[PDB]
Amino acid sequence: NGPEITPEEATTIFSVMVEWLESRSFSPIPFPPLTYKNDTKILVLALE
Amino acid sequence: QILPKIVDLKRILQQQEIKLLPFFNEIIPLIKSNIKLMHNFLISLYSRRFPELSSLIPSPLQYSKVISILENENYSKNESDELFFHLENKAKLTREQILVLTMSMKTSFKNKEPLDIKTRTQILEANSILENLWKLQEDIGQYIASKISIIAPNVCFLVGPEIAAQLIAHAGGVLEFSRIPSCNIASIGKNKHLSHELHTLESGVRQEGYLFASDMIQKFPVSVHKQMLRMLCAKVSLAARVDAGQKNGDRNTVLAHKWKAELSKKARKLSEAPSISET
Amino acid sequence: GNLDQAELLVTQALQKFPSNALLWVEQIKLFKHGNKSSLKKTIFQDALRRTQNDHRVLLEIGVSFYAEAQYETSLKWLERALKKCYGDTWVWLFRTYARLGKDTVDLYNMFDQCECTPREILLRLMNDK
Amino acid sequence: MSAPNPKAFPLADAALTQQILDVVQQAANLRQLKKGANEATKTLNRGISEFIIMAADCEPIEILLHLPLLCEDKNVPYVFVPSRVALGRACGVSRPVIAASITTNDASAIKTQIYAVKDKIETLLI
Amino acid sequence: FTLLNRLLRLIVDPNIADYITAKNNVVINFKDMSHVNKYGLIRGLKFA
RNA sequence: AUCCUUAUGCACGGGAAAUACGCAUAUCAGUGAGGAUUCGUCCGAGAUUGUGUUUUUGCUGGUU
Ligand SMILES: *OP(=O)(O)OP(=O)(O)OC[C@H]1O[C@@H](N2CN(C)c3c2[nH]c(N(C)C)nc3=O)[C@H](O)[C@@H]1O
Repeated sequence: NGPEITPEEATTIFSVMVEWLESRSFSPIPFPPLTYKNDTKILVLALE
Repeated sequence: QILPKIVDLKRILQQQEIKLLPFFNEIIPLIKSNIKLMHNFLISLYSRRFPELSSLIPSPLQYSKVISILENENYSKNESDELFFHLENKAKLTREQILVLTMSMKTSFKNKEPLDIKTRTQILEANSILENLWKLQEDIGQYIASKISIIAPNVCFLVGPEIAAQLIAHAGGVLEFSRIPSCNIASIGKNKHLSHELHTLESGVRQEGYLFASDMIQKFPVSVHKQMLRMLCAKVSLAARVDAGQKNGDRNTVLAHKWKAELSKKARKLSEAPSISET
Repeated sequence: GNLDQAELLVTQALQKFPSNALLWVEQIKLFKHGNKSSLKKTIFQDALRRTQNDHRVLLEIGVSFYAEAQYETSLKWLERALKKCYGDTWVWLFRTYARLGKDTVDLYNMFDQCECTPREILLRLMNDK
Repeated sequence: MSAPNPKAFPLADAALTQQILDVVQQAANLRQLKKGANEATKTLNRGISEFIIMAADCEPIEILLHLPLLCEDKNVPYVFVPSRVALGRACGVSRPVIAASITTNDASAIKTQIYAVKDKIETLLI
Repeated sequence: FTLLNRLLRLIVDPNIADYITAKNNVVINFKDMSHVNKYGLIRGLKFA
C-alpha cells in the first residue's frame, strides 16, 4: 500500500518546521570537522 | 538540424519495417553521449531556479518532463493538486518520488520570479531535443528486439528476448557486450543511486538491473537471489561471447541448454537445505 | 583522421615509456570522442597515479569535463592544477566562471603574481567562447 | 595428447610451455598475475597487460575465443598452452584455469623473464 | 523515513542525516525469523 | 668468483594466539567463491553442509 503520508499531507507538516526554524533563526548543525575542539571530551563521554 | 536528421532515421527504420546494425553500433554510443549533454545542459539552467532537482530526479526524461510541468504557468496559481496528479500521470513517478519534490519545493526555489523568456525558449528547445533523442533510442531497441533470434540466439534463450534486447542496446552490439566483464553486467538496468533512496532488500542484492527482473531469478525463493544473479550473470557473458563468435549465416544454440540445466539444477540445490542430523 | 589508429599509437608508445607526462594527455583527449565511457574513471586514476602529480594530466582531465558539461566538477580539477603552480590553466578557469558567474575580478590579482600582453591576451582567449 | 584444437593458435610446444608456465608462477608470487577469463579481459580494456596465456583444450573453446580478437587490437601477444590443468597450478589454484594475463610493473623483479618470453611468443604469430 | 530524511536535512548536514536514515533499515533477526525494518524507528540505537 | 631478488625446506634467537585449530568414499567453486561502490564502474578465492578437540596435548620435578 505504500507510504501512508500522502503528498498533500506532507507539505502541511514539513511547512511548519520550515517556518519555525526560520522564525527562531536556527543555524544548521555542521558535520564534525577533522580538526575539532572537543573530539576528546566527546569520545571519553561516549565510551565511558 | 536535429528534427531533420531524426525524422528520417525513424522512418528509415520504419521503411525497413542487417547492414543497419553495424551503423547501429556506431549510433548507440553517439545518442547516449548527446543526452548526457542536453541533460547536463538543462541543469545549467536551473542551478539558479531550483538547485536540488538535479539530485532528487536522476534521469533526463523524468527531469526534462518535470522541468516543463513545474515551469507551466497554469498550475502555479497554487493550491493545485493538479501538480501532483500531473506528475503521477504525465512524467511517471511513484509516491516516494513526489514526497521529496513537495518538500524540496519549499526550501529552495523562488516562485516570486518566473524564469525569463530566453531561458524558457532554451528549455523548450532542449526538451524537444531530448524527446527526439529518447524516441530514437526507444525505436532502436524495438528493431533490435525484432532481430534478437538472429543476432543473439543464446542470450534470448537464457534471459528472454525482452531483456536481451535491452542489454545489447546498451553497449551497442554483441561484440561490445561480449567485451564486458561479468561483474559490471548486473548493474546495467539500475535506475541510479542517491542517499535518501533508503534501500536494503531481504534478498541482499545491492544491485538490481535488467537482469534482476528476469525469469531465471524470480522463479525462486527470495533467499537465493543474490546467489543467482552472480551465477547467471557469468553465464550471460559466456553466452554473449559465443554469440559474437558464432557465424552470421549459422547460429546454433546448444550452449544454452547446458547453461540452463546447470542453473536450474544448481538453484534447486541452494534452496534444498541441510539433511537432518543424528542427535 | 583515423583516430582509431591513434588508439594503437598511444598504446605502443605508452607501452614503451610509460611514465611520460605528455603521452597520457593524448590518451585522455581520446575519450572525449573516444566514446569508451566505462573505463574513463579508471584511466584517470592511472594517469594520475602513473605520472602522479603533474599539471597537464590534471588540466586535461578537467577540460574533459568542461568540454562535456558539469562546469562545477571541472572547477575542482583546474583549481587543483593551480596549487602545483603555467598559462594553459588560467584560460579554462575564466571560461568556467563565465558559464558560472561573478568571481572574475578578484581572481585577477593572482594572475599578476604568477607573472607584457598577458592581461591583453586573457581577453583574447576569453573571446574564444 | 588429443587432437589439438584447430582454432588453437599459436600453440606453444613442449619447450616453450615450460618456459611460459614458469614465468606465470614466478609472477604469481609477486602478484603481477591475473587469472581467469574475465580478469584477463579486464586487463586489456585498461591497457596494462603483457601477454595472454590460454588453455588450448578449454571445453568448449569458444568461450575464450574472443580474447584473440581483442588482443590483436591492443597489440598484445598471446599463445595457447596445451592443458588447462597445468595452467591452474601455475596460477596457484587447485582448479582449472583457462586464461591468464601477466601485467605490467616496470620496476619489477622479473621484468627480464617477461620480455624474453614475449619475444618468443611474437615469433609464433607469423 | 522519506519524511525523516528531509526533516533531518533541515536541522543537520546531509551527510549525517543520510547515515541516520540508513542505520534504521537493517535486518532484524530473532532466532529464525528475519525482516527488514522499512517503516518504523528502531529505538535500540544511540541517537534514537 | 663475489653481490642481489623471489619462492620452498631444515634451524638458532625474539614475539602473538588457542574461541582456535583441523577432518569428510561430501555439495558447488576463475567455464567466477565472496565482497565494495562516488552508481560511471572497482576488488578476485573460497562459500556452504556434517563433524573432533578447544578454562586445554604430551612430558618431567618438588613438597604431603
Ligand atoms: O668456485 P670454483 O672455482 O670451484 O668454481 P668451479 O671450479 O666450479 O669452475 C668453473 C666455474 O667457475 C665460476 N666462475 C669462476 N670465476 C672466477 C668466474 C666464474 N663465473 C663468472 N661469471 C660467469 C660471471 N666469472 C668469473 O670470474 C663459473 O661458475 C664457472 O662455471
